[PDB]
Amino acid sequence: DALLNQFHDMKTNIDDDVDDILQENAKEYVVRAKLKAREVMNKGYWTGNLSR
DNA sequence: ATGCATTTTTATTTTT
Repeated sequence: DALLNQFHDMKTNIDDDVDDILQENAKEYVVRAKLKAREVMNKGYWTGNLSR
């Protein structure tokens, strides 16, 4: 009977739920790329300035 | 990050 509260909460909060998941995946993208760089760039001149 | 092009130093061949 109080279902309007559930729809109101969905309207209000899901903006931040999407923003959080985007932020988490963005951080994970950088972490994984920083690993993958050294995973393949190993012809032996590595300073790692790319990964910095 | 990986590589190529130019400059410099060197040991050897040759001329004087």
